[PDB]
Amino acid sequence: ADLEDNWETLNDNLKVIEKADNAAQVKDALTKMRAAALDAQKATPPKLEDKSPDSPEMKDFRHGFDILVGQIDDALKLANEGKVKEAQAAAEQLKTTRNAYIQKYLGSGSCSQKPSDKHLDAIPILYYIIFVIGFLVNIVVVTLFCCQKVSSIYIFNLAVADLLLLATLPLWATYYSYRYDWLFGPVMCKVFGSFLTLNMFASIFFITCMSVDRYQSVIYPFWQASYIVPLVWCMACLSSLPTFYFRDVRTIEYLGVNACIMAFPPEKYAQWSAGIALMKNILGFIIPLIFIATCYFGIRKHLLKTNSYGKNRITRDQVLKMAAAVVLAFIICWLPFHVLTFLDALAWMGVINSCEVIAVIDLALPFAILLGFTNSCVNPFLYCFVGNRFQQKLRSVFR
Amino acid sequence: ADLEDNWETLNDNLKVIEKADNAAQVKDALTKMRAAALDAQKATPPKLEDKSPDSPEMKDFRHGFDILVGQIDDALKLANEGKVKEAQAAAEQLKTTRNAHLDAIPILYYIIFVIGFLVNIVVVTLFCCQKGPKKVSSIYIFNLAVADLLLLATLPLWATYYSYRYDWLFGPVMCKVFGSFLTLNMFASIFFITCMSVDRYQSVIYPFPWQASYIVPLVWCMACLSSLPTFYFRDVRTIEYLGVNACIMAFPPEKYAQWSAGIALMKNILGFIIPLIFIATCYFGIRKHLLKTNSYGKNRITRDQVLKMAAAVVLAFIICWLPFHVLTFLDALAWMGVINSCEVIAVIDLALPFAILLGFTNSCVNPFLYCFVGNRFQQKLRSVFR
Ligand SMILES: CCc1nc2ccc(N(Cc3ccccc3)C(=O)c3cccs3)cc2c(=O)n1Cc1ccc(-c2ccccc2-c2nn[nH]n2)cc1
Ligand SMILES: CCc1nc2ccc(N(Cc3ccccc3)C(=O)c3cccs3)cc2c(=O)n1Cc1ccc(-c2ccccc2-c2nn[nH]n2)cc1
Repeated sequence: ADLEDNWETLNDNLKVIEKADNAAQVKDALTKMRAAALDAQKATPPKLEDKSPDSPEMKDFRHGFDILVGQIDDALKLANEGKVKEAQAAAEQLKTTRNAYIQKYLGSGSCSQKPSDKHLDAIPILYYIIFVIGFLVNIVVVTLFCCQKVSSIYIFNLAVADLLLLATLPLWATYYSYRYDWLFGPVMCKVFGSFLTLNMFASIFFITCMSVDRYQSVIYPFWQASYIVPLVWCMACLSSLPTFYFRDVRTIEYLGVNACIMAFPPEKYAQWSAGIALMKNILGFIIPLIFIATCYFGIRKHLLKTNSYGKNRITRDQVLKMAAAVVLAFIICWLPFHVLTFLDALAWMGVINSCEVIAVIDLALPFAILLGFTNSCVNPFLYCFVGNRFQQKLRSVFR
Repeated sequence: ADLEDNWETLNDNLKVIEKADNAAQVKDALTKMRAAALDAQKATPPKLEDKSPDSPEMKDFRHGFDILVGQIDDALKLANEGKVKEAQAAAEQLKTTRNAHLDAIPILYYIIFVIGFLVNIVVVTLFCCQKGPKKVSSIYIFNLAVADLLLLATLPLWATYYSYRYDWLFGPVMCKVFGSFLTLNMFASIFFITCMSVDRYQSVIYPFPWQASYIVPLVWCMACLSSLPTFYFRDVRTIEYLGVNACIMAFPPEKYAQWSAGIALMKNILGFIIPLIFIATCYFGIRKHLLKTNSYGKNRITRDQVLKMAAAVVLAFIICWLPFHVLTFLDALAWMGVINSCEVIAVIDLALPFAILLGFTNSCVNPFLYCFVGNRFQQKLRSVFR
C-alpha cells in the first residue's frame, strides 16, 4: 500500500511485459499495475507531505497517475485483443510517464528551488579565480624541475593530476552560467565527466602515496615507482567508470534545459543516488584519510622516539608542522563536500525529508565543490615548495 | 655446471629476493647466486666457442661476472647487516648487469620529409586564404596539420644525427629542446587524431561552437605535459664503448633498467593503447549506427563509402604506429629481464629506425585521410540522415 512499494510493483511488472511470451502474461502484469497505480494515487509522497490536497503540486501528483492508468488501459485493450507486440509497445510509453515522476517527486525536483532561483554570479567568477591561481602555481611545480628521488615522481604525477583537474573549471563555470544547459554534446558529458573523476582520484591517490612515502622515509631512514604510478592511474580509471557509464545529457522537462546528469536506471534511481554518494565518501575521503591520518601519527610517534635536545627540538617540530599541514589541508578542503554528500545520501534513503535542509545542501554544494579544487592550489605549497626543506630536516634528526 | 642452467639459477633466486620476507631468505638466495655466477664465469658460451682466452671478447665475458659477483657481495653485506630492503634494492642492480648503419635510412627520412611537408602545406594554406576559420571539425584539421608539419620538420635532424653514427653535434641544450619539441608535436598529432574520431562519432550518433575554444588549448596543454619527462631525462652523454656523444635518455645509472622499462610502457599506453581505444570505439560506434539503419539501394553505396572512410582512419593509425610500439614493448620486456636472447634484441635495434619512419609517415596520411577525402564524409552523412 506504500508509494515506494507500489512503484516497485509497477517497475517489476513492467519488466515482465518486456520478457513476456503470450498476451496472458502481458494482461496479468497490466492488471497488477492498474491496481498499484490507483493505490499509489491515494498515497502521499514523503516530500510535500504536510501539503493541502487542493494544492496544485498535489493535484499534479494524482493527475500523473490518471495519465498512467490511461496508458495501462490502452495496453490492456491490445492484450485482450491478442496483440502482444502492440501491448508491449504501448507499455513502453509508461516509462516516459515513470521518468516524469522520478525527476519530480522522487528527487529534490518538486521540493527544493529551481537553478534559476538559486543562481549566484559569484560562483562562475570564483571558479575562474581558483582556475588561473591553481593553474599557474602547478606550472611553477612542473617548470621547477627544468631550471633545477622517487618522491619527486609522485610530485610530478600529482601536479599533472591537479593541473588537468583545474583545467575542467572553465567548463563547470560555463555550464553553471547557462543555468545547467550543457552546450557541448552528450559525448563530452561522459568524456569530461570521467576526465574530472579520473584526475580527481589521481590527485587524492597520489596525496595518499606521498603520506605513505614520507612515513616510510621517517620509520626507515635507509622499481617501486615504475609499478605504483601506473597502478594509481589504473585505480583512478576504474573508480571513474560509474561516471562514464551513467553521466549523460537528459532533457529536464520542467526547466526546458539539457542537463549533463547522472542518468541512473529509473526503476532504482534513489537506490543508485544513495549508493554512488556512499562510494564518494568511502573511496574519496574515508579510505584516503585513514592512510593520511595513520601516516601522520605514525611519523609523530617516531619523532617522539628519537631525541629531545634543544637544538634538535626546533628541527623536530618543523617536520611535525609540515606533517600536520598535509592532513589539515585535506580535511579543510574535502570534509565540507563529503558532509553534504552524506546528508544527500540520507535524503535519497528517506532519512531526510525536509526541503529546508535539502535547499541548504543545494546552495552550499557549488561552494563545497570549489574547496575540492582549492586543494589542488594547496598541493604545490605542501609538497614541492617544502620537499627540498623537509628532506634536509629529516636527514638532520637521523644524522 | 652449464652456462644456460647457471643463468636459470641466477634468475630463479632473483625472484626469491623480490618476494623475500626476512634477511636470511635474501642471504641464502645470494649465496646460491654467487656460486652460480663464479661457475658461469668458468663456462664458455656457444657463440665465440673456438676463441682464445687472451682475446678481448673472452676477457670481457669473464669481466661481466666480476661486476656481477661484486654487486652480489654488496647485497650479501646488507643481508648480513639485517638490511633486507637495502639488499633487495642492491640485488635489483643485478638485472642491469644481466641485460648487458644503412645509407637508405637518412635518404628515406628526407623523402618522407619533403612529401609530408608539401602535403600539409596544401592543407594549412587552404584553411587561411582559400576557406576561412568557420566550422568546428576544420579547426582540429588545422591544428593537426600544424602538429604534423612541425613533427616532420625535425626529420632533417634525425637523418643528420643517424649519418654521424649517433654523434649529437648541436649541443646538450638542443638535445632537451628538439627532443621535447618532437614528443610535443607527436602527441599533439595523436591527440588531435583522437579528437577527429570523437567529433565524427558525435556527428553520426547525433546529426543535429563553444567546445572548440576550450579543446584546442586543452589538447596542446596535454601535449606539453606529455613531453616534460623528455625535457628532464634527454641529455648528451659520452657512450664510452662507441666513443661518441649521443643524445640519450639520461636516467640515473644506479636505476637505469627500471626507468628504461617504465618510460617504454608510458610510450605504449599514452601513445598507442589509450588513443587506439578511442579511435576503435568511435569506429564500431559509427559502424553500429549505420548498420542498424537499413540501407539497400543508392543509400547502401552511400553507407559503405562512409564506412570505408571510417575504417581508413583506424587501419592507417595501426599500420603506421603498431610496428614501433611492438618493438618498444619487446624492448621493455628485455629491461625487465623477460627477454634474455640477444638475437631478438639485435632485431629490435635494426628494425627500430624503420618503425620510427612509419610513425612520421602517419603525418603524410592525415592530410588526405581528413581534409581532402574527409570533405565527402560531410555530404554523404547528411544524405543517409536527410
Ligand atoms: C572537485 C571535483 C568535483 N567537480 C565537480 C564539477 C562539476 C559538478 N557538477 C555540478 C556543478 C556544475 C556546474 C558548477 C558547479 C557544480 C556536474 O553537474 C557534473 C559533474 C561531472 C559531469 S557534470 C560536480 C563536481 C563534483 O561533484 N566534484 C567532486 C566529485 C565527487 C565524486 C565523484 C564521483 C566519485 C565516484 C563515483 C562517481 C562520482 C561522480 N559524481 N558525479 N559524476 N561522477 C566525482 C566528482
Ligand atoms: C615518430 C616520432 C619519433 N621520432 C624519433 C626520432 C628520433 C629518435 N631517436 C633515435 C633515432 C636517431 C636518428 C635516426 C633515427 C632514430 C633519438 O635518439 C632521439 C629522440 C628524441 C631526441 S633524440 C627517436 C624517435 C622516436 O622514438 N619517435 C617515437 C616516440 C615515441 C615515444 C616518445 C616518448 C613518449 C613519452 C615519454 C617519452 C618519450 C621519449 N622517447 N624518446 N624521447 N622522449 C617520443 C617519441
